This record gives sequence, structure tokens and C-alpha cells, in this order.
Amino acid sequence: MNQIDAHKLTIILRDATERLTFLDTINRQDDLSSELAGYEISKLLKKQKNLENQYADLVQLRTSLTGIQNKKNLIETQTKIVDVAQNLKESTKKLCRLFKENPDLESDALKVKKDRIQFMAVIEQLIQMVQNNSLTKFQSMTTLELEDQDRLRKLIFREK
Amino acid sequence: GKPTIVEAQRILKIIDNLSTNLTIFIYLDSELISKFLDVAKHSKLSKDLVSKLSQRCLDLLKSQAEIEAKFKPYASLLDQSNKEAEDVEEEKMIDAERLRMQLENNFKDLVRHLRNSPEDFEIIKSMKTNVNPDLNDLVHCIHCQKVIMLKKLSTASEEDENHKAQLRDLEEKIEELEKKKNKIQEDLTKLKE
Repeated sequence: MNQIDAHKLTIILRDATERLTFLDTINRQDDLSSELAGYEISKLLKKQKNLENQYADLVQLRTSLTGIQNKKNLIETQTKIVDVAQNLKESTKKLCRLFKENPDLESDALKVKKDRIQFMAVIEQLIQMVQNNSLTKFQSMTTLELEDQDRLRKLIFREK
Repeated sequence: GKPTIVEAQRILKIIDNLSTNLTIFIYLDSELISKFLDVAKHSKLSKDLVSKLSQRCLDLLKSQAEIEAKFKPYASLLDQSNKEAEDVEEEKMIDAERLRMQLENNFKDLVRHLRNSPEDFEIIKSMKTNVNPDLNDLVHCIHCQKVIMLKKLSTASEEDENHKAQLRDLEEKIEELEKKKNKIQEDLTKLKE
């Protein structure tokens, strides 16, 4: 492969590594705290709040939508209400999934950082392979990792 | 069905950014860029596609072509500097480093602009249709790494140990049930015989 293209690929990989390093540095000071988990919870709760606000507005319109000629509008509002309710139920499901299976914020953050370190090492290995033009080795490593990881939680409906 | 953490979500964002940059690079090979050095005299590139490109995109293409043309002699020197070449000229090394840094800056600018202009990447794909099979393999490996790392970071550390502690029991029971179904199938075959 052309040396210019390989150099550009290496530059892109090092830029991704530098992005990861900046993210880790920003997380260094206090981002290890629950403030980031709290921020994600707050964003999900804001989505839930928007759904609830739309549902309440639709309910208010339906209560105030007293009229024969507007029955089609009432049906449309009912359909929108149904969609909003389904969205609320799904959001509640997701939030409960967050609250149940992530009891240890510290351990989860530690594992995320370890995965980040593993991925940075993998990126450097890819950069070294590209500089050595050993694309076959990189493909073999990706295949091996894909074969290794395989499954989780799929076991639930698998047992069903 | 697996939620993601803030750090894992940032990792995923960088994953998509890297995938997009790789895809853009797929259609930004060296030959096509060098083909942009002289628009009028280099007729291998159709006029219509060049016109359809944005002014900023065309400027970046010309600048990248110029930088690559200048740095072509020095790419080998940079590659071999890691070797025993102690007698390399100091001025030559400084010029090569400056050319490399300018080329990196220009390529980053072009990638940023392309990610911000869908028409730009569409036109870039239009000009070049032959994609290196190694490039496709690298893109697929990038996606595989992305998916595996989403899988990893979509799992709680407690669930991570679950894969070893409780998911051990889950997978062992899955194997037990699969083998029980195998035994029942064997019984069915024998009974039919």
C-alpha cells in the first residue's frame, strides 16, 4: 500500500487515541463520580418528562375537545396518547434496567476504563500492523475476538 | 436491551467518528488526490464532478494534493528515520516533519468538512468506485471491534463477572438443556426406527 495512505491511516488512528486520552483526562478530575451517571439518568428522565408533557397536553385537549365535528381529531389525539403511553412504558423499562443491573457504579466505571485501555492498546496494535502492512494479522485478531466474545442476556430468551 | 455508560457512550461516539473517517479515507486515496494537482491539464477527472464539489472541498483537495506531492520524497525518509539512518540532514528532517504536520492538519480539515457535508462524501464516492479489498476488510474489522466493544460496555461490571460467576451457571444450564433436547431427539429417532 502507498506510504501516504498508510501515514494518513496511522494519523487517524492516533487522533482517535488522542480523543480517548482527552476523554480519560476530562474524566480524571471528578467525572469518576456519579455525576455522569446522574447526567445520563437526567437525560432519560427529561425524555420521560417530554413524553409525559405531550401525554398531558393530549389529555387536556381531549377533555376540552367537546365537539361532534372534531371526532376525527379526538381519535388522532387518542392514537397520539397511546403512542406516548407506550413510549413512557418503554422508558420506564429502560430506566429500571439501568437501576437494577448497575448496582456498583464504581465497578462498572472501572470496567469501562479497562475496556478503554484495551481498545487503545488494540488501536496501537492496528497502527503497528498498518505500518508493517500486516492487515491479515489484524483481520485474524478481529476474527478471534469475535469468536471469543459471543453471548450475554441472549441466554434469557435462549432458555425460554 | 443493554444500557450504556457515559464513558462507554463517548467511546461509541469516537467509534462512529473513526468509522466515518475510515470510510471517507476509502475514497481519498493518494492517486485521486494527486490527480487534483492541475485541474485544467489533468483531464482524467471529469469536469462535472469537480464543479459539483464545494469551493471549500475543492480547496482542501488541491491543498492535500500539493502537500502529498511535496511530502512524497520525504515519506520514505520519515519511515526509515527509525532505522540506523543517523546521517540524515537536520534541515531535511525538520522540513519533512513540517510537511508531515501540515499534511496531517489538511487531512483532518478535509475529514471534518466531509463529515459535515453529505454531498461532499457522496461526490467523493462518485469519483472513485474501486475500493481496495484490504480497505473493506479493515472497515469490517473496525465494525466488528465496534460491536464487541459495545457489547463489553453495554454490560455492568457486576454483569461482567456474571459472565464468569452466574453466567457460567446460565451457559452450563443452556448446554444441559441443549443436550437434553439432543437426547430426546435421539429417543424419537430410535422410537421411529
